[PDB]
Amino acid sequence: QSVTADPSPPTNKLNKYSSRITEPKSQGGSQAILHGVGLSDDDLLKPQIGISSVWYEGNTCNMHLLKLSEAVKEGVENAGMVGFRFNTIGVSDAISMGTRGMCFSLQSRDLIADSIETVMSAQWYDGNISIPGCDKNMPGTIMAMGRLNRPGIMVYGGTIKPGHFQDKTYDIVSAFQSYGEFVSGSISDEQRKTVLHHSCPGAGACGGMYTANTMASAIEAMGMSLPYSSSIPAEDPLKLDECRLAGKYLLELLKMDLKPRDIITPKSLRNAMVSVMALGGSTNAVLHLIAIARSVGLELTLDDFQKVSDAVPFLADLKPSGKYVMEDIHKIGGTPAVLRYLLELGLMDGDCMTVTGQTLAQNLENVPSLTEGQEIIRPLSNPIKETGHIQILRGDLAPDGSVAKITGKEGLYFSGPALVFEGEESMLAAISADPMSFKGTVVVIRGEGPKGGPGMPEMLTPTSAIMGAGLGKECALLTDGRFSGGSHGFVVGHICPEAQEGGPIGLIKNGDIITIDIGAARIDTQVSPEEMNDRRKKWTAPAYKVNRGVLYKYIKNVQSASDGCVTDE
Ligand code: FES
Ligand SMILES: [Mg+2]
Repeated sequence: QSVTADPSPPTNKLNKYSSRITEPKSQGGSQAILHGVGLSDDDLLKPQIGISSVWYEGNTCNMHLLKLSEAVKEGVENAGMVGFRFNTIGVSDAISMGTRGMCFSLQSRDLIADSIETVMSAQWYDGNISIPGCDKNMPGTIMAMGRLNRPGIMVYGGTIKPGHFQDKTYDIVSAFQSYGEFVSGSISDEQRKTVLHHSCPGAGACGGMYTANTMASAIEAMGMSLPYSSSIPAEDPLKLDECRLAGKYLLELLKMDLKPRDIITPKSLRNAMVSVMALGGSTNAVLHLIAIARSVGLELTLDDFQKVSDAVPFLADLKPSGKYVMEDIHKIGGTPAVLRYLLELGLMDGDCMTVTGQTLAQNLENVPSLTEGQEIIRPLSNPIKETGHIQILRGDLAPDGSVAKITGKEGLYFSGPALVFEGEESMLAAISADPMSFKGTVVVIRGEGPKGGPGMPEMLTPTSAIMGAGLGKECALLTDGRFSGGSHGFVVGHICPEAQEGGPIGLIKNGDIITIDIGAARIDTQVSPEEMNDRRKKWTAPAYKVNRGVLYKYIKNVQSASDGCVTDE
């Protein structure tokens, strides 16, 4: 598609956009403001870099990003350019998890994209350096870069370090699990409170291979971050050094005029996907990479993810699936060492251009390989799973697609009577009151999609409640929303069409025999197509849960999960 969104420049000029306001006499107003903010006449000749951080104080993932932003600005000035900082909003999935505040999470990606697009366009900045630090922030910044197509680099804020106390390790997942362990009797209240005080020891994104590190790693593999960006910890002095170098790299991108639509291509999108499959990355990457692909006028379907999943084995022994965390990847050569191995295996396209001004292959020629003896990244001949974790399922109940994380440890089939709930809350009340009624069932939590939720909330409490009741492998879990963790069993999200839109998931009744088949890739119902059609004629959409504000705008704008929940088409 031909993307028309933002202003064109008015060709070896480095100030292609800012010249619109710095050069003409008829933009004297603009120049007056710029003198006011501290620019000399000589400064007006230089390129202007929009430096977009997602700093805020109330989240560990984001509290350090103002300091990083200052270091990016200093490096832009050291590279002979003007650096102009601005800052957008973000939200904390870790804070808002288990609450209605989670309805505002996914849409913050799209709000972030709109924010950066807005400032870059209005202020006529020539290039962008973005400093996201948390889940949704990362793709939001890349989407903005794709829309604008101005030279850009994403500096990942970096991963949090695991907490340590009295020779035990903790992360955010320890803190989530602590409640269930207390209720079951596995730990005391004092041990519970100890976990909370030592789970998050400083700044940076959640530590394992959840969405932040998945997306950071993916975006490095896509060529839109500098080498090591995804693997250097937040509090590591090298992160600050990377910040101070971004300016030098971006200067070179302006000389080359190497733009996001030159770097983000079908092949580099594939490279990103390869990294998700190899590292055991989150199912959320499906939504985010589709959104990134659309931002540059390219197509990316659920089927494309299945093909890359089938082609690429799961190799990384990393949480949540495995043992180690993102800090351990840093110790054995970082993300470049991982990607170097995948390139040597023939799994990636080396000729894709990157933000270094060189190709992926060129970047990876000159990096140390995975440390001899390391046990984190398995060899090709002994993978953790022969294909990727990410599985696309269709069938009667998800005719437009759905996404699941499949380890290989759960078997190929599950069949059981449907147990249907109209939101998360009613599911949690039922399993609390009568846990044994869930045994052998296919649990359906519906009305939690993009429009129905609203906001397509991510839900953790259902899987942990199932685990806490001892029913992990003894029931399946289906939703039009999203789930956070694995149940050691069949857990499917992103079911399309969502129940709010009258998809078959909205027509399921209690007792319907639902059969999940992984080999066939189908979520089927024993109810006849005719009886499902009769139910469809009786069905009417429930009223929207909001009538005003940002979530009502989301309801009006958002596309399906199968289309990456894009809001601007
Ligand atoms: S709440 Fe920020 S990456 Fe988890
Ligand atoms: Mg999340």
